[PDB]
Amino acid sequence: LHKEPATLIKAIDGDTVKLMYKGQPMTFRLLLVDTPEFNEKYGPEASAFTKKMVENAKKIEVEFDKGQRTDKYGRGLAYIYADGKMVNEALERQGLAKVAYVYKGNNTHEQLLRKAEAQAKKEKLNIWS
Ligand SMILES: Cc1cn([C@H]2C[C@H](OP(=O)(O)O)[C@@H](COP(=O)(O)O)O2)c(=O)[nH]c1=O
Ligand SMILES: [Ca+2]
Repeated sequence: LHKEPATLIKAIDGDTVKLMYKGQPMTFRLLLVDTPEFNEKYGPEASAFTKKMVENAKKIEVEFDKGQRTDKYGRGLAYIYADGKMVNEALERQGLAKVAYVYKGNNTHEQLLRKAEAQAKKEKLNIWS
């Protein structure tokens, strides 16, 4: 997989962000994770966490997997990096997402993310508290 440039347009919630990619605005949905909706427990904390990560980043990059690059809603599906750190993994390591929506052929980082979720669960963090 490879990283490609993008710039932030707007934070949305824990697992979606509006980015400019190849010069076009698109909403990205983070692969392999599910954050609570803003209206649910830990929703506001997830949204805040992702917002801080992406707003503070000097460099945002998008990494598509081997499969589908847009979902049925027209959202890009990617792993998102902020100054080299993967947002998807950071959410899992903090207990602010669950690994989910693991579809065959778009699951390159599944085991990296499950390892982070295991460590969050051992620490009883946030969702696992
Ligand atoms: C993460 C992801 C979601 N989706 C679709 C599945 C779910 O469809 P349904 O809307 O029919 O439940 C929806 C969940 O995204 P959200 O968690 O953002 O609601 O997005 C994909 O198709 N591929 C993906 O990789
Ligand atoms: Ca969600």
